[PDB]
Amino acid sequence: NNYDGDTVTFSPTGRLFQVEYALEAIKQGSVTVGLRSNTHAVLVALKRNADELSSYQKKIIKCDEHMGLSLAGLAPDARVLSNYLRQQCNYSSLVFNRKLAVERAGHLLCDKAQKNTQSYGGRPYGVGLLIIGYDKSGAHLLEFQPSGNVTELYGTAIGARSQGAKTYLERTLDTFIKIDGNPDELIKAGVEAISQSLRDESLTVDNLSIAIVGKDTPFTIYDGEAVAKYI
Amino acid sequence: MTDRYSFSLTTFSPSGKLGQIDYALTAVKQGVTSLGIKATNGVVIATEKKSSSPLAMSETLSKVSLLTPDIGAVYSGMGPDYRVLVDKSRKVAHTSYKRIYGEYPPTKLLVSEVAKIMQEATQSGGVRPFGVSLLIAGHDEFNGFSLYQVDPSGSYFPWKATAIGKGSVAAKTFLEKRWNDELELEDAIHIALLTLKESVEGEFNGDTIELAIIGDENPDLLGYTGIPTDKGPRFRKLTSQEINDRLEAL
Amino acid sequence: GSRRYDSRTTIFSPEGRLYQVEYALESISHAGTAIGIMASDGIVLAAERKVTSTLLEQDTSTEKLYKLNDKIAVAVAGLTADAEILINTARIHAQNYLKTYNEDIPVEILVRRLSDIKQGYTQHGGLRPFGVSFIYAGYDDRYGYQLYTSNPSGNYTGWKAISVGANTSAAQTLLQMDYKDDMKVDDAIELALKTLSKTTDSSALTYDRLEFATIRKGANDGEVYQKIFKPQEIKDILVKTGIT
Amino acid sequence: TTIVGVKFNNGVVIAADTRSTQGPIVADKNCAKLHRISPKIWCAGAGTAADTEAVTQLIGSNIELHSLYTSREPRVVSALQMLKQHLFKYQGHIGAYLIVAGVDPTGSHLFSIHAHGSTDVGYYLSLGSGSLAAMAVLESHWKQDLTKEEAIKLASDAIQAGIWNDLGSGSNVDVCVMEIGKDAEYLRNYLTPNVREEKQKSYKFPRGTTAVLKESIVNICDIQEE
Amino acid sequence: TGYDLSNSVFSPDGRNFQVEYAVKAVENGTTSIGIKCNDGVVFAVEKLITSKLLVPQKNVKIQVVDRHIGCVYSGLIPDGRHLVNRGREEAASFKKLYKTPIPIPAFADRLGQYVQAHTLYNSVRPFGVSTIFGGVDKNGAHLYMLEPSGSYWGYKGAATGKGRQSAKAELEKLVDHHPEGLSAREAVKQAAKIIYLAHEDNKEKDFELEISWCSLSETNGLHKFVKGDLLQEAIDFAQKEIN
Amino acid sequence: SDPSSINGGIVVAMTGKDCVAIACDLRLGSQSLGVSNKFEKIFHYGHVFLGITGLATDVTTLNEMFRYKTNLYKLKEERAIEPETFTQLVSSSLYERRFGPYFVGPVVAGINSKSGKPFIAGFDLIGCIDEAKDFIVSGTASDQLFGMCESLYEPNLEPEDLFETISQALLNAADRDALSGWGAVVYIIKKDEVVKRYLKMRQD
Amino acid sequence: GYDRHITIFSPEGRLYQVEYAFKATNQTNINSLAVRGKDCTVVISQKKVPDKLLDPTTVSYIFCISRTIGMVVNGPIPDARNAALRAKAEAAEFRYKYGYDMPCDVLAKRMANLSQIYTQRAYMRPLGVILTFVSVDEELGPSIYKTDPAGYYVGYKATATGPKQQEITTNLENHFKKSKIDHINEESWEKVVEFAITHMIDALGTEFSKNDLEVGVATKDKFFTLSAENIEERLVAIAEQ
Amino acid sequence: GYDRALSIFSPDGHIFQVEYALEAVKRGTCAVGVKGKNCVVLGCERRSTLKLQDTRITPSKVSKIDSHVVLSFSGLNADSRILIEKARVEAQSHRLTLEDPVTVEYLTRYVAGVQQRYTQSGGVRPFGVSTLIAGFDPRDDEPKLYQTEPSGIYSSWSAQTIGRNSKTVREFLEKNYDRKEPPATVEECVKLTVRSLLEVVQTGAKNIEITVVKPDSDIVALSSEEINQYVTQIEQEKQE
Ligand SMILES: [Cl-]
Ligand SMILES: [Mg+2]
Ligand SMILES: [Mg+2]
Ligand SMILES: [Mg+2]
Repeated sequence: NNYDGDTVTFSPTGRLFQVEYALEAIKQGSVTVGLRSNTHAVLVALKRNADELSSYQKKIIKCDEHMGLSLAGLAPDARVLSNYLRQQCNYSSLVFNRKLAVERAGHLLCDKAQKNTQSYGGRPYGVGLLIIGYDKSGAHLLEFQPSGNVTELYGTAIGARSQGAKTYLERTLDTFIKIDGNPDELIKAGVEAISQSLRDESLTVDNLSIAIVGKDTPFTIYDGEAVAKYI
Repeated sequence: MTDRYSFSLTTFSPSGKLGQIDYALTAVKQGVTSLGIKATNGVVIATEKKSSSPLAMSETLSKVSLLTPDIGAVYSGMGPDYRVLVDKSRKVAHTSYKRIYGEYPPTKLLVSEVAKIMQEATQSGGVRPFGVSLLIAGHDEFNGFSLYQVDPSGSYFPWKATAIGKGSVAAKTFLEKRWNDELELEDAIHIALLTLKESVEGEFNGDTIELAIIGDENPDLLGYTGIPTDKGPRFRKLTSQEINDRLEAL
Repeated sequence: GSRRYDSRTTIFSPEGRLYQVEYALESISHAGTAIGIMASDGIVLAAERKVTSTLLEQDTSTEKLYKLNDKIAVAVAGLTADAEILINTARIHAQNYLKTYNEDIPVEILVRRLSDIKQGYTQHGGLRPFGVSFIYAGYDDRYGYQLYTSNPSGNYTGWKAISVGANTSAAQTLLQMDYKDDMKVDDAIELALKTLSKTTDSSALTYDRLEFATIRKGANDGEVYQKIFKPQEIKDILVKTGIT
Repeated sequence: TTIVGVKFNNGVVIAADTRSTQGPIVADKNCAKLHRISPKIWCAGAGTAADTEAVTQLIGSNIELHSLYTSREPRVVSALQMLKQHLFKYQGHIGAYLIVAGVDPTGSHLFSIHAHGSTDVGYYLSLGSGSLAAMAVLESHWKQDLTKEEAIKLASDAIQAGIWNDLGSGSNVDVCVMEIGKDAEYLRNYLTPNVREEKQKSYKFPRGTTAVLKESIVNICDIQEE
Repeated sequence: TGYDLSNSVFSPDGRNFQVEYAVKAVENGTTSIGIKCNDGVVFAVEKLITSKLLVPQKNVKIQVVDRHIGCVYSGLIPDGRHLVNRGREEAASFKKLYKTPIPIPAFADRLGQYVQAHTLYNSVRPFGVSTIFGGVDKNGAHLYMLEPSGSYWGYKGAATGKGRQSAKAELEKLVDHHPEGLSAREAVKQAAKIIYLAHEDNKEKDFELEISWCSLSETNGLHKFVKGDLLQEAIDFAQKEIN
Repeated sequence: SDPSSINGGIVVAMTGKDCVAIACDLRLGSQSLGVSNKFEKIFHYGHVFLGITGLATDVTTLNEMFRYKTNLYKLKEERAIEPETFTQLVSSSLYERRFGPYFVGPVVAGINSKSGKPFIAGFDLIGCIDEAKDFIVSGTASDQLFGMCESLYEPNLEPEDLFETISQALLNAADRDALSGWGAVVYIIKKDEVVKRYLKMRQD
Repeated sequence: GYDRHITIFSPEGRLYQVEYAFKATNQTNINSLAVRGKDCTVVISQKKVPDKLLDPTTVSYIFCISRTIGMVVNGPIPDARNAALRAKAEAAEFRYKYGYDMPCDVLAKRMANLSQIYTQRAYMRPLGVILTFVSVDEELGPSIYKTDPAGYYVGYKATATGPKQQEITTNLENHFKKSKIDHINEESWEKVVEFAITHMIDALGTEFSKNDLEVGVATKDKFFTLSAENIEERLVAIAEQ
Repeated sequence: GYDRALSIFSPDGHIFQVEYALEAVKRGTCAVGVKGKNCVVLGCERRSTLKLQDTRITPSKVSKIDSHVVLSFSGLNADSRILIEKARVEAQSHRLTLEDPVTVEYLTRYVAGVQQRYTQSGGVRPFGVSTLIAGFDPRDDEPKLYQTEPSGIYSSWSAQTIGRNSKTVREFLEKNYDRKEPPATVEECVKLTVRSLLEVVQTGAKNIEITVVKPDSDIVALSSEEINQYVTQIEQEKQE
């Protein structure tokens, strides 16, 4: 109200409204799902078009051979944060000959977002991210909020109508965590999860975007006729 | 962090007034009275030592300050602002003059440097004006004895005699009746003590009054002998006893 | 953060005016009147000190008329402290030019430089403008005797006769009435003092309330002399012209 | 250059010769090498003459401001600390070699200082090209508990040794005495043992001896009125 | 009014309202505690299980500084991480110049001065965390708690977050009933109980317990997390006391 | 190669009874090649006179610099600078270039307008002041000038006698220096009249 | 009304942010007192530990700035420690640059100048503290110099700070009106501490245990604080006459 | 440094500081540009509220940027000096690096670029100036006339006017200027330019300035009497 003019101002109840407004941009964004087993981790994303002449906005970005994310909210902010992750993954490989741990990648994203919430002149990031990866401790899934909060999960969803997919994953928890050594079935579970968030529209060949990383699987993105198999 | 106040805090209002300067002058008006009188063979500056507490040692608080051996200063208004201005004035006398010409600046040019500092606090980013008016008395070879007033705006004017602060309006009228161009230094001190008594409520003695002169060279205060051309400072602060001696002939 | 307290000194009004410039001009209209008159054989600068005192040391006092170099002088109307900042800058510019080209700076080049400095404070930096208007009286071998004025906007113009400060509307009408092109310095001295005598807000015009200066080729042969009048000399010229 | 410093009962004395040179040529025959840092802190300089003069005035200026800031009379240890840190920063490129002496509320002090920034304490010190000649005299006649009169005598004798035996030193002896509870007394040309004898001949010329091409009056006055 | 719109502005009371609003964010956070024992310190924190999809034991909250200091905080988690990052820089520079690991009181002031600096200007926001931290140095065990204002003191026991009143009362009983002191193993058990008891203010969702400790005898003065059998033993002791 | 002897030239100054004199040669050269016989090395700012020897570009630069500074001095002080004060200004200005100096040998001469006292001073390239009572010398024939002045000089010479002494000191010193000569000027300075005289000398 | 938020002049020529910083000074509800002996300077301050969970040994508002200078603070602890760290840094730098120990009055002036800057520069707020510096100066002898948020400072024969400063001030005034000297005419610092505690008891009308007080003592070449047991010995002597 | 964003968008998609800069141009004295078949003429209004002016030394309204290009303006006089100086520096820089003087279009594009920059840079306000830039490209005999404004947009014009009452003189030019047959001579072009100003000026005395630019760096300013002869001939034809 009187306390939402900038990110440097607490409200009388201790809230940061500019951060909360940045969180609101994610809720307007298109739905994207993340889930994992013990061998693989999967991203599924519903891409959004402007109209029938337009392309469908890309949602998934590769950060390294073993790591990548999906976005929901301001796309240019995802480009800035994913570029930073690419650099940090790269610094780890060049200097230490070491693949960057997914948990450490989450810590770095948290700290970068935090600086934009405590200083004058700046603004919070207006995007949410789902980071999947396979490192020395197996498969991982992270959820990033531009408040700075990063959380490690078995599965989750962000964007508009993400609550339907999140409840489905909460039911299926015991089933999909056991899908080891079967990439196709893990993606099926993710496609079935994101379907619980659709209304009026359904998953078409240029609508659906899928990514996977695992034990002997580099981070790869599937679009176009490569996802017709799962429709 | 970083100072993000890079804009002026003093600006013109629709009527053409610079509000912050006017308000600074109001702070000066509330300040304790100080005065200055110029004689043929000297200058006197004086003020009241308004002690904040009787447990305070008012000798440790100097309202009248030596700037150079031949230049002294007194103020009315905010004490802390004055103290830092004295520090800056002492330094600028060296950096912008003595380290260049090998001699102390003439009164008018040191006044000019202090004025410049006060002007900049009226235009620079993220600062308020100084809440003081200064009276600066001094002597130099080619200009003789002189007395200057410097205001928060940075404006300065030369005076034969004047007063600033609390009871300045009444004090200036008192000085107009008594001042002439034939006054000796002792006559000016006498008039200074008479003028200052009117604006003082409580005790009026050498311990509650601060008074200094710009007069003859004091070889006894030089600290060394052997150089004929060096004859000592013309600035001298009168002692408590010296003031009381002149209060009996009052 | 800090934005809250920013007055924004360098913005346009909806009408396309610069707020701070306009308000600075309002300030200058309360300053003592300064007049400049240009003749064929010299220039006159006359200016009124603001309500003085009998205890003011006049013979060592200077608030209106300042020397920039041996050929150029200025009359000030506005904040004296602001003026001295600009005056010192102008003195340095004149010396920079003399060092670079080994010739005295042409009057207009000095005027343009100071005016550009004033302009900058209206377009960038977020600082308040200088509350000063100048009358420049000067001589060079290209255009001869010249009069200019500059104001807080940084705009400058040339004049045969001009006033700044208080009552400029009344003063300019009186000058426009009695000024002629073939006029001489001694006639211009009289016009300047007569104009101040009629426009002044004081009861009478006396020597202790005036500053006076002439720039003459009344210097022995092809050279120019600046004369800042002493208090006694202002008293004499007041008697000569029949004002006291 | 020969400069010395000698401690005594109730203070300290410094002395110096008065010859400044440019290679083998004597530039000034009556040079002043005793400098004032503050009323009762004096120093003498050897080495690059402009550096000793400049570093003395800079520290002297800052010492004066410090004295005004603290409402205390300046201390020799302050002058020493400020001098050595300034000289160390410039890694010897400022060629100032100084003997610093004075009195202050703490007592009487005598130090020396070398261009690279190293300092020394002593009861007797010497610096410059004539320092070995001077130190020979000091090592022969110095004792503990010297009187004021004995210290002045010893100091000037040490400078004389430099004057007569070192080609870099000559002319006169300057002295400055700093006693506790007293004004420092600067004794310029305390000894004058090198006055030139009368010449055999006068070399005043008859008027009109020099051939002249042109004469003209130089205008030193400003542009005139009327 | 308007005194509460900008940081570093004194109100007519002499208060900094922006700092007081930061405290509200701290009071909104989960419960965290600290217990000073005979030869060390124990830290514990309540972790709310928002969903079944949270991987157990993975989202670690307690943070180590150097190798001998533990830090836990309640409020805005990112703000706490920013403070610990600074603390790690401070500890590194201290050890670089002075060789010895930073003493706990020395470390306390480093955090204190940094947090206090964020109350001096309107261009920055105060920290939205209260931090409980400490460890073992050459003079023994030390426990500290640091507020958004920059204020910190030494403690026998400390608590912050939504269930701080409950926790404080429990800590006060331990101080009274043990003037001679508490052992490190006892303090771990007691820390488990207090978090379980303080979870009544957050009873809607279930939680996960996280404990760490530094002890001269039990951990050689190094900060370690309580894991496996010793953690389960503390959970059992806690569950027995609430029933 | 040595910057102080590329162009050549000399300056000498002397005191007399209620007067001072300053003189210089007129040569500018490029080592062996004579380039100009009208390169005057004495300048004045009000009643204070300054001679400068050494690298000619620096001679010109410093004149322009001290004209600059004495003009600002006058505007602010409302009086002409005095010899004692100007001497300190020269010293200050030279020392500010301590580690990249002007390769010059300045000489100040003048009479204090208030005390009437005759004043002369000399400097090294880096600012050290030589305040002699008798005479000051500078330039590529400074050794020769020291020899002439030491024997020819006596105190309290009348203006017209001082002219002969300083003229003969310059002329004979210059004739023993390859890089000096090609004309000469002598200034005789009294409290309110200054006379300038060009001397006839050999042109080799 | 933004002239109340930053340090610019109000129409009355006042600085409200400075005035409100003076009010923050009394937020701790603690009173302090300082007096001078023949050879020493003593400062006492109330100690209040309201929480049983606190370690009482870490609760302090007296600071050892240098070997010779001590400082007691009236105001919140964050601003107190800010001022303490700076004073320590300034004192150490002074000794390095000028070769002798920073005098008490000079440090007070320096901290007062820093405070003055916060009243003139907008981006910096005043510190809500009053700083009382004590020492036995090698030139001036026993010294008390006190600084406030306005940038004001002065020397004192004796002084008091806190919510009940006036009661203590008047009590001290009345004693020095009797004795007609500028100090406590006593040889040992122990008896000067006893004088200080006695006159605080008289002025406030409250009794003190060993844990209710905090004491600092300055002698030639060192400033030190007393332990609880040292204070207890002081309290016992007061009660026994 | 002062970084405040003074030029920003409003809810309706307007940048008010740029639009208010145009209002300053509206207040400025009228300026007009007309190109003939082999010349360009720049006319300028002088407000007669200021007499006792020294016309020898007073800043003239038309400024040479190079020997072949000129610039006139309407709006803040002080602001225009900054644009003129920058343009003059760029003209010499272009000659130095390209070894060819600027084209009129290039010089216009530069000045317009400077104006645009001041509409999305922090801590600065837009120029309260619109300009008319005229001349001939090197070794070219085709007349050139361009206009710039505070926003930074620029374009070429057969004839154009800016400043106060420019709506009126543009009305005149739109009905009197034929594109198929532009003013064939210098006389015809100057006559049409003086005629256009007489719709707005007041007295045809010292209120009208005229500058003629021809190919190959041939630039001259007409005097009072020369312009007065055009003023005389125009009204004597009008009395009919
Ligand atoms: Cl300071
Ligand atoms: Mg020869
Ligand atoms: Mg030859
Ligand atoms: Mg402030």
